[PDB]
Amino acid sequence: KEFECGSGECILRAYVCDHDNDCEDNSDERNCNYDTCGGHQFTCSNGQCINQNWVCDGDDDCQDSGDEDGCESNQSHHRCYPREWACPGSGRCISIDKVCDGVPDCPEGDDENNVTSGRTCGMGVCSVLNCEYQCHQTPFGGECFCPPGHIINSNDSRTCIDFDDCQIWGICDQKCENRQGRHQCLCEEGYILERGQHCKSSDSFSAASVIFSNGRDLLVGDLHGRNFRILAESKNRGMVMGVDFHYQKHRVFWTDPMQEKVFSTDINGLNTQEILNVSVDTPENLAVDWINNKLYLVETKVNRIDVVNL
Amino acid sequence: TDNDCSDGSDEKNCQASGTCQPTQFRCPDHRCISPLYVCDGDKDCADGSDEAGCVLNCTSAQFKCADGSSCINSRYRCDGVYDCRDNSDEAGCPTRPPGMCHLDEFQCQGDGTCIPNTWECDGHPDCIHGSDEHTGCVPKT
Amino acid sequence: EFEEPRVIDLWDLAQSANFTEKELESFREELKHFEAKIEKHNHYQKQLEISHQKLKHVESIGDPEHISRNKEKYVLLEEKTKELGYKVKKHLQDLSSRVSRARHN
Amino acid sequence: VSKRVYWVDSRYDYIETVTYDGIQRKTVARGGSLVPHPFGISLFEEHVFFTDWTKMAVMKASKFTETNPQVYHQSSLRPHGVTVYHALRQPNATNPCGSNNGGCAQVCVLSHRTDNGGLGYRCKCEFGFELDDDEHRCVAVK
Ligand SMILES: *[C@@H]1O[C@H](CO)[C@@H](O[C@@H]2O[C@H](CO)[C@@H](O[C@@H]3O[C@H](CO[C@H]4O[C@H](CO)[C@@H](O)[C@H](O)[C@@H]4O)[C@@H](O)[C@H](O[C@H]4O[C@H](CO)[C@@H](O)[C@H](O)[C@@H]4O)[C@@H]3O)[C@H](O)[C@H]2NC(C)=O)[C@H](O)[C@H]1NC(C)=O
Ligand SMILES: *[C@@H]1O[C@H](CO)[C@@H](O)[C@H](O[C@@H]2O[C@H](CO)[C@@H](O)[C@H](O)[C@H]2NC(C)=O)[C@H]1NC(C)=O
Ligand SMILES: *[C@@H]1O[C@H](CO)[C@@H](O)[C@H](O)[C@H]1NC(C)=O
Ligand SMILES: *[C@@H]1O[C@H](CO)[C@@H](O)[C@H](O)[C@H]1NC(C)=O
Ligand SMILES: *[C@H]1O[C@H](CO)[C@H](O)[C@H](O)[C@H]1NC(C)=O
Ligand SMILES: *[C@H]1O[C@H](CO)[C@H](O)[C@H](O)[C@H]1NC(C)=O
Ligand SMILES: *[C@H]1O[C@H](CO)[C@H](O)[C@H](O)[C@H]1NC(C)=O
Ligand SMILES: *[C@H]1O[C@H](CO)[C@H](O)[C@H](O)[C@H]1NC(C)=O
Ligand SMILES: [Ca+2]
Ligand SMILES: [Ca+2]
Ligand SMILES: [Ca+2]
Ligand SMILES: [Ca+2]
Ligand SMILES: [Ca+2]
Ligand SMILES: [Ca+2]
Ligand SMILES: [Ca+2]
Repeated sequence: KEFECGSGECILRAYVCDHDNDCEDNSDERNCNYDTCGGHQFTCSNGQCINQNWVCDGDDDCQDSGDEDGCESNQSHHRCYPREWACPGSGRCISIDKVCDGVPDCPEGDDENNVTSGRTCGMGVCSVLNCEYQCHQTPFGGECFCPPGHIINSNDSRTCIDFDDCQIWGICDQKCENRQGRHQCLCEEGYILERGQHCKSSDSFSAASVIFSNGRDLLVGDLHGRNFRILAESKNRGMVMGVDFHYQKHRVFWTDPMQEKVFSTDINGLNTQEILNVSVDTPENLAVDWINNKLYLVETKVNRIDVVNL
Repeated sequence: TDNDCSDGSDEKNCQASGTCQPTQFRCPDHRCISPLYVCDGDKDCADGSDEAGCVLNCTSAQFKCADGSSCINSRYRCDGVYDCRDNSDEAGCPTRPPGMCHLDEFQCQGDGTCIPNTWECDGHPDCIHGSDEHTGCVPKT
Repeated sequence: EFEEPRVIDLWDLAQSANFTEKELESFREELKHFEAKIEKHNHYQKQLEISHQKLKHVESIGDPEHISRNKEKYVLLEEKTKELGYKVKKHLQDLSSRVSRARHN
Repeated sequence: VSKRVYWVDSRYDYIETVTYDGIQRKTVARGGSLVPHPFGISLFEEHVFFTDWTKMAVMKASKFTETNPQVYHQSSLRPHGVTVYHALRQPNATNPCGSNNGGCAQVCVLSHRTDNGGLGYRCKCEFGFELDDDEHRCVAVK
């Protein structure tokens, strides 16, 4: 009768596959699948969908605490990454290659000798602590450490435990990948791994250039900052405020709040034309929708976000 | 950290190594600020050190809300708008006694309408049945 | 299509709120999930005192194995009731607050 | 490609990053001595390029952690805007509105790919008209 559970129980029909452990043997949701989340919802390890608004509301809504994973930064729960150590004076962690290298690396000098507080970069602790892999000097004494792939166990500070170095901030230009091996990166289509870590752009694309407003006029320059070309000079005491570009049509769009107009030009110059000249009294910013060829703009005289064709 | 000079002169050489001027407050590893921004009402500091735990000194020209959150101008006390968050500025305000008018005002005999005292005996019948221009009104020349 | 006293008022308050037809249509499909959480919580609320009496009866019997086995099931059953208690309260607060804000102007 | 959003602050003087859902907040630069008044920002490969009204220059910083942002074209005015122009900065995808304007009478505007039952677009109406019951035909507002 009803849904016979994995261990013989009359579980209700609605209970199976509702993102929850209902069966006594944890087998009430194995045989089905669950639909994915709409863009107005967010994910959990339960296969569940939760409201966008619940994320970082402070509530453990989905068992992982996953919708509350680090809603805050520069904070007390450091639990610092492999080959790192914390100077007691502040909420700061510094790599072992810096800690007690002879130069103050924590700004307060909390990683070098401080005789006034009776602290020296000692190494005697390793003799009795008997580190598993290696030891290093700290103001406390000889601190035990273990190789990349692993962190010092917090129970004893003498053992070391397997780790997900994919967590280090600055690991990769996209993702960690080639995992089960400790860590390196992988880069998406159109990128190549120069040096390791670096997702360098493919040679098949034109040279990257930065276009920007120097305050009055639109300028163009390469990534190395060796060349600077004026793309378009402002007329009638104008001011280039917000710039954006469309690649496929090779056009550059910018706004002029002093002239209260929006302009568009070709990347090499010429074909300069006004795009909007009514109710555009203060076009604070700009963004093009290259897939649908739309121009999202921000207006601040009457606070709104408008959409127009290119 | 603000370009008040419009040339960036005032913010030049302002490294983290240094102190605030004697007449400035310090935000923890963020910026120095005018003491005018200390207890201005809003947090200028990254961690709100400028607004931390200080108390209001609302003046006689101002009224302090019951919740003690903020002070408002004396003009806004008893006006018919809830300027305070807890509606304390409109709590305990005067009213007309039932069916009657303030010691100030004049009352229309026709329908009990309260009108300004000056509108009794000013030549114009400001009342529905001319109560405010009765025979006892001494005329003006 | 509602039975819970809590959900019935929320739907009545929803029809007088600022909800767009699309928002109101999606609101009903959320109340259906909200009711399922309540009925699941209500079902386990009966089970908590049912097993509580079962645990009390077994503790009177005095068998250490039956007492240990029933206690192991009981403390896990209590967690099931307690965790659903907040699941229902959090959903109730969000639904009540949203319709409160949509009616407040 | 990382599904992250970078924003800058002119008042608390930081550059920070969160995922598209707001989780996993991290700081890439902060303090009045580093980012006194950032206004515009853009990024390419491993670098973030931002303009600042106080140093009056476009800056280069690492997208992860920058101890001291390098200068780039120091200017005599407030630099108001910056963006990197490259092909990989505009990835390549199929627009739902490409199919005969998505059947919309006047305007076809994108949405989230799951929205509108997986169509990923909604029809919009110009100022002089309103959207009808079928959410496809535009009729004059009354
Ligand atoms: C989104 O989709 C579009 C369309 O498919 C892609 O656009 C293509 O991008 C590739 C990559 O750069 C282009 O390939 C290059 O084409 C050049 C010539 O094409 C231009 O000129 C012809 C006319 O002569 C036009 O028909 C064409 O539309 C282009 O305007 C070649 O010169 C390039 O090769 C050169 O460099 C390589 C080294 O990199 C050398 O080995 C070669 O010998 C040669 O010197 C190259 O083949 C392609 O042309 C683009 N097509 C269009 C229509 O734009 C977007 O890139 C894509 N975006 C992404 C990132 O997905
Ligand atoms: C706005 O810009 C469009 C071009 O995209 C332009 O056609 C509009 O009208 C033009 O305005 C000019 C300046 O007022 C005017 O000299 C010109 O004759 C006129 N062109 C036509 C045929 O309409 C622009 N509008 C405004 C008011 O600037
Ligand atoms: C030791 O540390 C591990 C984490 O590495 C922790 O799970 C465990 O509870 C600790 N205690 C013992 C003695 O295992
Ligand atoms: C103003 O209010 C403060 C509140 O801290 C109080 O200490 C002080 O005596 C008052 N008088 C003045 C004008 O300082
Ligand atoms: C998952 O389900 C959602 C429901 O809104 C969408 O249909 C989405 O498109 C599905 N996922 C994929 C990968 O198609
Ligand atoms: C702190 O720095 C300020 C910067 O205006 C002055 O140089 C001041 O003399 C300094 N005070 C001390 C004690 O170093
Ligand atoms: C208003 O003031 C009168 C005195 O003129 C009375 O105190 C009256 O009770 C007040 N109104 C209310 C609502 O209490
Ligand atoms: C009218 O007012 C004038 C003002 O100059 C004189 O006071 C005059 O005597 C008044 N008339 C009467 C009848 O009192
Ligand atoms: Ca289940
Ligand atoms: Ca939450
Ligand atoms: Ca050091
Ligand atoms: Ca302040
Ligand atoms: Ca008032
Ligand atoms: Ca009168
Ligand atoms: Ca500032």
